[PDB]
Amino acid sequence: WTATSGSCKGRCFELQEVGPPDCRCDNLCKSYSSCCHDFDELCLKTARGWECTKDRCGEVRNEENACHCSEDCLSRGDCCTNYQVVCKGESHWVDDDCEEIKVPECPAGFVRPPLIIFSVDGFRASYMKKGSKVMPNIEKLRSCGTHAPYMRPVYPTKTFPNLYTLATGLYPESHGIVGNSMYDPVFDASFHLRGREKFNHRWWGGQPLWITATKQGVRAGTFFWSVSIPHERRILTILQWLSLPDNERPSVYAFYSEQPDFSGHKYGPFGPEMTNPLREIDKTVGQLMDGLKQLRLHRCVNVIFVGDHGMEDVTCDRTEFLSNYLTNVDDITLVPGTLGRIRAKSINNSKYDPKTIIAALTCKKPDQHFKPYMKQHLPKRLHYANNRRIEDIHLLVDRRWHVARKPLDVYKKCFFQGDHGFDNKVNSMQTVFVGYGPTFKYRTKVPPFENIELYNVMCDLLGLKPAPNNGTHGSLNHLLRTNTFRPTMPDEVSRPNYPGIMYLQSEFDLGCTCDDKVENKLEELNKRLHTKGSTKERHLLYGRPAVLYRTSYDILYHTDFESGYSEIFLMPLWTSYTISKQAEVSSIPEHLTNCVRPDVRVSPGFSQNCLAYKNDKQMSYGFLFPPYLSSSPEAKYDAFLVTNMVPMYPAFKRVWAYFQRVLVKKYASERNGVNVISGPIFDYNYDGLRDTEDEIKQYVEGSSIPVPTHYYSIITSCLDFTQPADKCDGPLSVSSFILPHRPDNDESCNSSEDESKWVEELMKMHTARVRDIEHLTGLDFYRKTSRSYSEILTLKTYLHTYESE
Ligand SMILES: *[C@@H]1O[C@H](CO)[C@@H](O[C@@H]2O[C@H](CO)[C@@H](O[C@@H]3O[C@H](CO[C@H]4O[C@H](CO)[C@@H](O)[C@H](O[C@H]5O[C@H](CO)[C@@H](O)[C@H](O)[C@@H]5O[C@H]5O[C@H](CO)[C@@H](O)[C@H](O)[C@@H]5O)[C@@H]4O)[C@@H](O)[C@H](O[C@H]4O[C@H](CO)[C@@H](O)[C@H](O)[C@@H]4O[C@H]4O[C@H](CO)[C@@H](O)[C@H](O)[C@@H]4O)[C@@H]3O)[C@H](O)[C@H]2NC(C)=O)[C@H](O)[C@H]1NC(C)=O
Ligand SMILES: Cc1nnn(Cc2cc(C(F)(F)F)ccc2CCC(=O)N(C)CCOc2ccc(S(N)(=O)=O)cc2)n1
Ligand SMILES: [Ca+2]
Ligand SMILES: [Ca+2]
Ligand SMILES: [K+]
Ligand code: NA
Ligand SMILES: [Zn+2]
Repeated sequence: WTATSGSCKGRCFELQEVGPPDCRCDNLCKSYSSCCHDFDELCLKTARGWECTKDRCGEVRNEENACHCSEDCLSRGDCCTNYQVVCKGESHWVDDDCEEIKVPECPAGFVRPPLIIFSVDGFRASYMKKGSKVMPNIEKLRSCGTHAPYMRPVYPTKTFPNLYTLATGLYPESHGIVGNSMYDPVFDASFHLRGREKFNHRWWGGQPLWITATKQGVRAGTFFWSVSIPHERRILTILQWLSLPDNERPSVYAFYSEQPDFSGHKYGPFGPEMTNPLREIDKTVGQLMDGLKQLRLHRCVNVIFVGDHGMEDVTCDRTEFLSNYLTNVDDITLVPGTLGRIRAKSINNSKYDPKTIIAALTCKKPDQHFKPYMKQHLPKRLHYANNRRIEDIHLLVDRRWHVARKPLDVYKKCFFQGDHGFDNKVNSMQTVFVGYGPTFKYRTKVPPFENIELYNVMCDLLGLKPAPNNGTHGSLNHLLRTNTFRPTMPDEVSRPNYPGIMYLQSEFDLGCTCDDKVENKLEELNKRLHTKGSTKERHLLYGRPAVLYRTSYDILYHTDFESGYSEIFLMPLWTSYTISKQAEVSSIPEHLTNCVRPDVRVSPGFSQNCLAYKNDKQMSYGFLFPPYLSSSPEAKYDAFLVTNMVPMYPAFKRVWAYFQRVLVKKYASERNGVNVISGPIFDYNYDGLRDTEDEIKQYVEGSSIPVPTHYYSIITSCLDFTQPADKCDGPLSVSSFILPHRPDNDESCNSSEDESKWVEELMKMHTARVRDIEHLTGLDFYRKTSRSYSEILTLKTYLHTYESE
């Protein structure tokens, strides 16, 4: 109930929300159906429109007008935005040459440069170039400020998850807004774009920027705008708030536009109808900037122009229907569209079985345009599993397609030509970032980056301490002139043991065999030196990774590779090796096919055994340092040490062997050598974080050998590929992966073919950031380079996406 009898006189767009039943005058009152009776009259004036004209200049103030052109308007803070242009001979901001903003030029009483976030829904990255001719204000922001060629959204590439990620620095699985539509089984409550349940605070986790600000003494504008408030009024409101007394005036503001998304759904991303929405947005930017210039704030305020996600061509005819795959389609609930999420229609149906649903949706039609996953099997880069609002069964939909339950769902709702939501590496989903102001750099292009990083930067811009988030603070320091955040590397928690030869061969009863009994002071000293670390400089190029948790592990050195061997998990945490451009691939010799050798530096008690693999009919093994890339026949024996062995399902060995035998040499050839760090990952609870020993759900049968959920590799070389990876003077180049350790290749519909036709495609799907691997392992890489730490942080957040431009 609302007592709409109260009044908005002197309260229009008040910043403090009043409580029911008292009536509201804030920028969301329309959305709650709670505005006072005179809100439209007082707060949504439209008379005479939004622009001064020559005949209005110096007029007698009429308080009815939407904006003013009277002499007093500048002191009142309520001129139309083009007042000084029309009435005082000034230029539009867009017509002024850009001039570097080396220091804030702020009026007296300003404690810090304000931040204005100008957010645009559905603004596809390529609009910045494709639309540049009709967007002059935006193009001036872009060219004169700091810009990225694109900014990567979060998955799913929907509006609410992305805007809340921008605001919090959190993945959707952590902030809780995992879709525009959601069911929470604990609450037994549904969230929708339309309706009142979304207003309940229990949905919204983490701490958004406006709360972070307020908690730390920095006043914020209200970020949200009811749809019926025209854009011109949103801009005038912001400019009026900026004219508040010092003690009342906010330091951070947002503008939101529902365009170009609204038209893009109707017309497709490049429909000829899209030019006009782009022009209108540019006009709005121009109003803001002219308005700021009038207030002498255009060289004081930091402006961020940012989007939530892009827009793809999608039409009704490109719809897959689950009714063409499932016998039982009435027994499921589907969240449909550009992603699918499936759960049981009834929790009382004991015949519901996810395994049967997954199998019925797997590789059934030759051109099938979606792929089913249990959520824990989704690419780790999506960070889309650790929330009870995310259904166990997920459908990843191909770009340009939809999934629906039945045909009647699609003609009882054609119309639309655009949509979004797909995998966040898809080029059409990419969006925009421009920063302009005293704190941003001048005429600077920065590489693409993820929207999860911006919360930290916005905090930097306002002098706030960020709440805990998924950004990597410092990785965006290169966007900033000042206010950089200078982190220190984390302290190493566990120091390594460096074992020597401590065990005789006969102390081992592992059930392993090897034909290695064939035998010199020249060369014996030389191999002892290899075991003491004499080649380590060649193979450990960026220092040893640091272990950031308490554990017991050994550094093991070899001619061709170095490893950090966990006594607790009975395998390496990491294995590091360098392959030059000139390296040769060789075979596993016949006489070594089933060779596994005890490691006399490591106790039988802290070793794997071959008998467990013999007895586990489902599980085989592979090697972290590949025997195919040994430097010599004698060095190859090291690759068959029990301390280099890891548990691998036969189906996965197909993938791993092809990576090791073919792809590593290919990358070394293409990149002028590579350094490879490979290892296991354990994430049985799919939280993106390293499992403890007591979280492990599967072991090699009858043993204490844990089974990894994933295998990673980090592949590093010189950005300047004219220098070899082992003699690189400058910036680095990286690509990495986190491959799911699955007992089948059902993910890959073409896996019956030669690995040349499917393995690399699998690997591209499971591309990762070094930072993702850090979270999953508790390791900290690149500790010893010649590079700036912030540069290394940028490198750790890089994602190799495999998309063209
Ligand atoms: C991305 O960045 C984020 C932010 O840094 C990372 O998320 C953090 O990860 C930590 C570990 O997973 C986690 O720490 C836990 O906090 C628990 C207290 O949590 C509440 O308070 C905080 C602070 O205000 C708040 O932020 C939390 O918010 C979550 O929950 C609400 C719902 O109430 C949601 O609205 C909100 O969206 C958010 O949900 C998300 O996180 C939760 C987990 O907290 C998930 O379950 C959701 O799916 C969703 O992803 C909370 O309101 C604290 O109780 C935990 O302590 C247990 O574990 C420690 C281990 O040190 C153990 O010693 C303790 O004994 C304790 O165990 C006991 O409880 C167990 C479970 O009931 C039980 O099994 C035991 O037997 C014990 O009784 C823990 O410290 C931190 O909360 C989140 N924060 C956020 C914002 O998500 C994220 O990891 C990063 N991602 C990556 C990939 O790097
Ligand atoms: C989602 C989301 N997450 N964070 N924001 C705010 C925001 C952030 C940012 C960021 F700076 F981060 F880029 C920019 C702009 C906004 C405002 C968006 C807005 O104005 N829209 C989308 C129309 C009304 O939307 C409502 C949504 C919920 C309620 S609620 N909570 O009352 O149910 C009301 C209105 N929106
Ligand atoms: Ca959107
Ligand atoms: Ca985990
Ligand atoms: K076996
Ligand atoms: Na297959
Ligand atoms: Zn949309």
